[PDB]
Amino acid sequence: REQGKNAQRNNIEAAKAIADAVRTTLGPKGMDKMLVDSIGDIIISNDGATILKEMDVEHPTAKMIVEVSKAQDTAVGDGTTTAVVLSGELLKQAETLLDQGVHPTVISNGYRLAVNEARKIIDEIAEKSTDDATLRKIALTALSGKNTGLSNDFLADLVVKAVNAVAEVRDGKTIVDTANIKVDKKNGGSVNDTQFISGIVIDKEKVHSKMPDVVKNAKIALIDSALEIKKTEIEAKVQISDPSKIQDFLNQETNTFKQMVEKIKKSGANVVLCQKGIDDVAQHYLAKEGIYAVRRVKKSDMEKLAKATGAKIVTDLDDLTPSVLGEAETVEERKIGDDRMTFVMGCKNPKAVSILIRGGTDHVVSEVERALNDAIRVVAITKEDGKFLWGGGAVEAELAMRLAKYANSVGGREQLAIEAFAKALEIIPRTLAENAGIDPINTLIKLKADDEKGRISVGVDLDNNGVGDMKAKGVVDPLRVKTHALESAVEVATMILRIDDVI
Amino acid sequence: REQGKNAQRNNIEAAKAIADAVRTTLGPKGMDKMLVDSIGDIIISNDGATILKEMDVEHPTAKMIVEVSKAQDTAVGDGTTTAVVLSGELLKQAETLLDQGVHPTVISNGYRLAVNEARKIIDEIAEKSTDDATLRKIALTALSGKNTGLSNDFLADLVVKAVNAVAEVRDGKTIVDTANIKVDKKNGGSVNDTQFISGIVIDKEKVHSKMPDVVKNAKIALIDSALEIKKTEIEAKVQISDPSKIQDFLNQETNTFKQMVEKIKKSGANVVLCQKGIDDVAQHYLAKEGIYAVRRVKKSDMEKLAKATGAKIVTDLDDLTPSVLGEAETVEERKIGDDRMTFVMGCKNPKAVSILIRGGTDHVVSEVERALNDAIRVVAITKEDGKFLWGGGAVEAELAMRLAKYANSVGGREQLAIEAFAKALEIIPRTLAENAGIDPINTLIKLKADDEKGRISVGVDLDNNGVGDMKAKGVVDPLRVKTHALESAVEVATMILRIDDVI
Amino acid sequence: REQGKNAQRNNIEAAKAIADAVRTTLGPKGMDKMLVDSIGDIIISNDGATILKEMDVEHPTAKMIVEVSKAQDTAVGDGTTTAVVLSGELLKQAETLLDQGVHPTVISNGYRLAVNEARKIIDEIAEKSTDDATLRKIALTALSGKNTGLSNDFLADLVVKAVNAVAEVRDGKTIVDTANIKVDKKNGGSVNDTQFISGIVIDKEKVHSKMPDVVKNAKIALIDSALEIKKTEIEAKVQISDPSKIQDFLNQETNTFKQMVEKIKKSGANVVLCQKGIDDVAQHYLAKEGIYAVRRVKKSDMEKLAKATGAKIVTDLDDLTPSVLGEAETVEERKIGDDRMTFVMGCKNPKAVSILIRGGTDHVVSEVERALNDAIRVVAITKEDGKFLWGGGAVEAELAMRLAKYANSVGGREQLAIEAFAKALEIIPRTLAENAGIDPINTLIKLKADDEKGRISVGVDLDNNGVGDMKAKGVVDPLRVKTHALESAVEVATMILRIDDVI
Amino acid sequence: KDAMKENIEAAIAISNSVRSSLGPRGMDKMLVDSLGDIVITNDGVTILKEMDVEHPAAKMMVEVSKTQDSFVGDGTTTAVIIAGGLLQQAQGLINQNVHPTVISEGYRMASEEAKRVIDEISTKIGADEKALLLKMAQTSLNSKSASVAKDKLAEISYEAVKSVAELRDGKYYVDFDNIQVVKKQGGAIDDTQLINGIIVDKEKVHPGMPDVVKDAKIALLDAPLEIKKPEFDTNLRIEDPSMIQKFLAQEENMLREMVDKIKSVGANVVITQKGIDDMAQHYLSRAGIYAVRRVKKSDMDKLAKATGASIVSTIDEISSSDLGTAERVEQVKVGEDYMTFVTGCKNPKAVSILVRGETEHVVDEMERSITDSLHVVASALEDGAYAAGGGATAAEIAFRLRSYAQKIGGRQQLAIEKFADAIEEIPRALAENAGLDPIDILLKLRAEHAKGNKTYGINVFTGEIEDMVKNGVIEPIRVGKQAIESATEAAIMILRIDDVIA
Repeated sequence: REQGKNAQRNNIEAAKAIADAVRTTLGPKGMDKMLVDSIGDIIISNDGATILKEMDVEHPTAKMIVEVSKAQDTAVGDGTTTAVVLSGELLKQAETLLDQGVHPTVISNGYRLAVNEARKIIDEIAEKSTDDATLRKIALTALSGKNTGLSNDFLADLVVKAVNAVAEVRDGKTIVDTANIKVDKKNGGSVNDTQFISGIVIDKEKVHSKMPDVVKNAKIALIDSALEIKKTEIEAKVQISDPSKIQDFLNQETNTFKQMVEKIKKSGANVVLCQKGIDDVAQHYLAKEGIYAVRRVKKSDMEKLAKATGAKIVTDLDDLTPSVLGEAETVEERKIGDDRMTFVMGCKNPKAVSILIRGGTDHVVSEVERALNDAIRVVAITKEDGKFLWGGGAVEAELAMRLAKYANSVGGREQLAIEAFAKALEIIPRTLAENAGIDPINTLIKLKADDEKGRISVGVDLDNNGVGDMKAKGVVDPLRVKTHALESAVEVATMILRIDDVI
Repeated sequence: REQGKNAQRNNIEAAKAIADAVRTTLGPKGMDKMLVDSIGDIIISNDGATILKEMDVEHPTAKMIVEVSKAQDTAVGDGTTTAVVLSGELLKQAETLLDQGVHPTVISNGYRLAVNEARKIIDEIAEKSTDDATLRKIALTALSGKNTGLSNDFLADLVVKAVNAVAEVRDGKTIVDTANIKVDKKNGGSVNDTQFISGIVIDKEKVHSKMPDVVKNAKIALIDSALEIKKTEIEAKVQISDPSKIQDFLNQETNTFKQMVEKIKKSGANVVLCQKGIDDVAQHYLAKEGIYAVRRVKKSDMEKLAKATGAKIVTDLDDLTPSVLGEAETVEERKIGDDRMTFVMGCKNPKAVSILIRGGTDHVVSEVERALNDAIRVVAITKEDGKFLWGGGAVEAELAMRLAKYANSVGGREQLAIEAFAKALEIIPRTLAENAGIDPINTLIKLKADDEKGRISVGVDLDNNGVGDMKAKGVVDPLRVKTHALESAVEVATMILRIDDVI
Repeated sequence: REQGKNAQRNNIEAAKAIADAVRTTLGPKGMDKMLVDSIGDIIISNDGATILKEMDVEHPTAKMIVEVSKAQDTAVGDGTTTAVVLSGELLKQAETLLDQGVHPTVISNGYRLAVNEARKIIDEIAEKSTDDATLRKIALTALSGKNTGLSNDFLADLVVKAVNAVAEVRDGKTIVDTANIKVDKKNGGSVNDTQFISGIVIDKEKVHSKMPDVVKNAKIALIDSALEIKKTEIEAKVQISDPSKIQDFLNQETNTFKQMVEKIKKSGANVVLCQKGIDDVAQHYLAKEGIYAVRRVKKSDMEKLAKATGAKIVTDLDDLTPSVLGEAETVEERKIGDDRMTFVMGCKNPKAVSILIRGGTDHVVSEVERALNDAIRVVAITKEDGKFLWGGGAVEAELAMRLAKYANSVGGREQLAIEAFAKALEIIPRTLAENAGIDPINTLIKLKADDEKGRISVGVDLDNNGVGDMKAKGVVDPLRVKTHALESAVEVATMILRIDDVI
Repeated sequence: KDAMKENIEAAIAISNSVRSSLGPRGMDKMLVDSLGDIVITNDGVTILKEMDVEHPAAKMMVEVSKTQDSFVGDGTTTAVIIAGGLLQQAQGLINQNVHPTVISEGYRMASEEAKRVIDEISTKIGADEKALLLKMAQTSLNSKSASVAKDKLAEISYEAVKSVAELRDGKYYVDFDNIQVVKKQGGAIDDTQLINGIIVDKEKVHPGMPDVVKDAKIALLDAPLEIKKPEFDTNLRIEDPSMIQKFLAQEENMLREMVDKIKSVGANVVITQKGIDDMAQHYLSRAGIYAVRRVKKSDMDKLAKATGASIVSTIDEISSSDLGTAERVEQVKVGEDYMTFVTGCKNPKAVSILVRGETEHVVDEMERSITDSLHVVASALEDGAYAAGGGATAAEIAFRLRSYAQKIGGRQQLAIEKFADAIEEIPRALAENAGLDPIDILLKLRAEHAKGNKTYGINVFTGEIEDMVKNGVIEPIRVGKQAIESATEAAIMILRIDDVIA
């Protein structure tokens, strides 16, 4: 247990420590962290949410900052590192005020005033556009400091392409369910080998060799149960008194499997995707009848496939009518890398696509997938909101300048807290300077001037070695992620700032 | 882990150590080693393969030399000790070259050049002969440094006799399956008591006292299954509601055993050798019917007996027709030592014989058997190849002289390696000198002169105390064993010489 | 305690280990060893005698090889490393013969035959010359693999110059007492700052400031005793009953010191070099009288100065007559580096010179001095003998070729030992190859050819990268050091080879 | 700063534990595990998979450097050597404050340009097919302990691949399920042979089965030959002593029937992955059927391809369409052991290599070596081109990167020049290994390539820079592209990591 000053200085110190752990992942020039456990093992990522979710944080106050990795609205791209780094700075800047004699609650009030204002300023300054070109700029920016190679423009295009494929319009507004975009990976090298498929890709091979390699004009049956011998619930025991019965019993089984397959054939299905197992005898007769079957299909895939093909997931084969069958032009098995995967294409519903990522190393295809997923999210959000913000610390610099003025229009104590919040925002542009290896102090000096001359879009430029126009370089941040990164930071900093005793 | 020089000097040292462990077993004046474990216990042998297979070698490099005990083509007689001792010398002689600055690979190339040449020279100098007299000289030589007593000439004769009995001619060539020669032992003393039987000897007594002690003109049934009550695979439970049924059930069993025996009698079999057990009631009725039965017969014996008698091993008694029965003039039980063994003689196939070794001590009958088995192998090989070589280090001395010259016809570095290989060969004649207790250095000096004067057959003679003509003394080595002992040594020395790091 | 084989293989292994410790110091491309203790500390040298004398050898057999560092006739220059490396090789080559069955005594006899022959061959092939030019080539060669910088030719010249200055002719022969060459060092940087002084340099300042900085036409008094108040042997106690006596007693002391100085002045001495201390009052009156005095002079210097100036070392001042005074044109004090040293020049005897070495680092001036001292020795020896040998392994190569032939003219066993001794000699040319980084095996091949074509002077040449004429490159070895390096090696190898049991 | 200093050193350590095994003067490694298992090899893929690496950087170096995409020749050893070089050079550049991101861009670019130089300087295999491929297979065997018999083994490697290679679009496709490699000790390395057929290291299941069957109709099963027990709980209820007989009869009859079905369809041989009941063994024997059991799945797949059989799991539903074909199946004794040789298969593009060695650990390395040769010649045949070995092609790439660096000037340029120095790790390793002078060979090597000698390399035997193709030391174009591909990815991965946390 710790009380008062000792409790607070300690909590702040903890918050700062965890922020430092992710700090260097910020931006185009972000570094990676290698996280190693005991059994599973090594994870190498630049993703802040991944790093924090995996980290073995001990301290309670640090366990609280780490919780930002789970706020779905913030934990996408650099949102996580931005929220954590900012909480750290908000707590650090507070320490000074606590030292002067300012009460933790007025500091909390200042931050609330500041963040509410900032949330207003950014909706004011938010740039509108649903331009596919801007979408591409969102993705390019999202893929910036990752180990993806040079294929970024190629990836960015895939993203926009996938997003625009499943994006739909409800009452006047564009809604994009990312769950309709199936992303999967396979170790084959190249990356440029990533494919965009108009259908659902399934990491599953056909159960039996004699089954067709490709089915055209497919009537697809999605099945919930196992195509195996089922025993009754109330215990059952078979008693044979006639030696002749043994064969008959052995045959009822065969005939049971024969009927299963008859039911399936009767519905017109020519493809059977089973969520469970399929007995070898059933596989025998399915192949005999020419039906293409896959077994032990993931529920997630079962659901996406029902979505894409219009098929109803059926459990009782007796309810396997032609009404519950899905449709697709082609169901084909084809070898990808070293595996054989099933491709369901030309589905009844066009709003379903897949991205088969390639890249070799394994530990790269994973982050690349990790990357493509964030990219898909950010591009999806923007597609919806239609608004974005300038990157490279441009937003923070504007905010820092405005709040510095808004502080003056506020009363004594709160004013101090609001000037502290304004300083805290500079931790972002400074972090990008430091990471790129440029002089932090002078970049800030320049950045401040330009945004004050009205150059809203001037962020930190690695190239120009200092500040530069993000409008030209195309570095754009989605809005939603910004506002939530600020809000998360404030809510969490306040929670921690208010504690005066840890027992 | 060890790298470079340390790794190599160490590996060589290890190889030399294990060679030393078998060294003194070489030749007519070889010593024995007593190997003691924990439970089973003591083993006393002169056989190098046995010693190494049993040895508790720790070092990896030594575990590699020991692998020569398993190369079936080398591990017969002194082949094992020759290969191991030579590897040790090849590695030892190499160490000098490594010291001078010669690369392990050119040393390996030299040895390859040397061994390929040597393999040629010995086929050139190999002496042809399928003369039974030479066969006898092969065996006498093979039995030389073993604790067999003075009975060697008697044993040697048994060997040739057995070999010539099963030896057969395929397309122009003599093939001898040693598996047709059944060697067994029994502790009764004497050794001269070893018998040569024209039939298969089986260490098994007749199952029942009332069964005949001897059967003449035997129609032999070989049976795979147990002559016992068999339960169904699918569980079965008997339910008796009538007190009267209990007897009936108890009788079905008896009648079941009665039928078993009826089937056997119906085929005309009058002897039954079962690989498994025979119920007491079955033994009752077999004895009642006058059939001689043996049970729990080894599969190895089952197979040899099917081979010798022409009987088909049957599992389902219903397929016990007169067509699957084997034949033999006599099946008699007779007491050997303290046991009662079954003798199947005058088999349909003459190419099957047995050697019942006697000798008392137990620990002697074992090595004697160990001896007779090698002897049988060497005599068998020669019977086939028709060629042999002079013993007592005569071959090595010739080789050492020739390769010493062939070296000159080769380039610098390799030449060094080939002169090293030539020196290594002298380790054999020297080992025989040392073991006999004579001066190594002078025997070599003399040996070299005589082989250089063209006396190819001069080896080390204990009697003449120095060198002498092996042609006269009759010491002969089979060819195959020589070439493989050289080849094994070279392949293994190269494997080890190439390692520069052990992790 | 160890007996037989174990004792011998072990002893040989030990000898080889210590040889390896100095091996790399051989030649122009020799490396240094850093020897570190507990208190005094670090020593960095290329000198083999120094390295071995300092080494902490544990093993007895190794303590025996190390004894060669004390054989004054061998331990000069590379003589030590040559003797040690050769003993190691002689013992190594022996191990092979012991393995074959050769008795340690015939091996010892072979080596004796071999070395006696070699000692003859080198006196036969020894090149005569007392040419100052050759002397310079001896020094240049002696200074080869040391950290002396590029100043070698400058140093070599100093050496010859010093040597020729003290070299004297007795009955027809040139004798050079190196003890007449005073070598000293002072940390001032440069090396080219080393001076050649025609007189004795003394690391001692004049005892009193008021004493002259320079004395011309000096009559030098060398004094054994302290110029201090001496108490009687039989205890003495002074008893004062008159207060007036105290002054008188205090004055007798002053007057005692006054007389000491009077005696000195009376002899005509104007310089006083005292081996002991000088009281402050005596210093007072010496300075008053204008006599230049130095105190606590080393006995070694006292002796060299008596030698150079003709002064008789006197203990009782009453025997300080003008007859015992030495002479020198100038006695001057002058600052060298940070110290003030006394220079006694133009001594009565010209056969005395000094070399004041400079070089900075301290740890360099020490080896440089270590170097100059060996160089002085080798140049001195040659000056006397008038004969030398070609360097770079040329001598060993000739010897190895001849003894290889002389072996044939010898009986069996000994012949083997003599061929072993011939191989051992090649360890020198090979060591130079290895150190220079060139291929050992091919250099030897080339070296052998050329010496066999009669090119006696062909040694290992770093430049020509392989072999080359030492006659042209000027690499010459003194004779005496060669013969003793061979002899030491043989005597020590025999001592060790003869041990069969260490208790 | 430090996390990097440490990661890089862990990585380079792996690079050096493999360096001395590269080339004709390369050495092997003995790897002993905790369970005491020993593996002595030259194969860089086995060495890496074997060594117990603890450091996470080392584990990654091993994983990424593995050239996983293909294990042709010494791609992995070459990759690893270059990764260590690239990393060691990056250390320096970082000491000068060059941001790891510049370095990674530079490496990525130089990597691309290097693949280009290879395609460019490569050489298509022409009417010289046989002679080229042989020279390729020998170069490979030259690094191994198999060199000892490189000419004979090279011929075997050529004959085998050529036999199973399909010349499709005027192009070649080689399916390795047509090449059965089996090892058996107790014979010299020279006794290694190529058998036209599929050898299976197994013997007939019952002593009474035939040793040979001419014109075999092979049944390939994937199910065991035993009684089938119902899925629902089952119990025989015996109330009449007489039924006991009728029941056991029904069981034996079920097995007798299974055999009748297989035999009714013409089957002559029965090869199963699973087991065969003792009574079934009796019946097959009695029907004169040669049966082998518990066969390796991989062996099953190869038998299906060569005989054209289909692996059946439902004996009941077996048919003649399912049967495979071969002119003869026979049990032959190979040394100590008994094997089954299925010869004269329906599919004649089916071959086997019986690898011999006297000792177990010798025969193991021979198979490793031969499997390398097969992949070398096969990938050369498939790619259609080859590049010169001996460090020639690396010295060239190095030469051509130093130019390109000056074109792509700036900080990227430093990374690109460093990438060139790293590629030179190959000629250095080769020189060092053969006992030549690295710094000396390197200078001459640069000279020849500057003066346009593209194919000039290190002849480790003569120790002279010569024409590598003339001398025959050549490798598939694929080995170099993958090695530089794997090498740069492994180095970029470590270069981007600035912290290691649990």
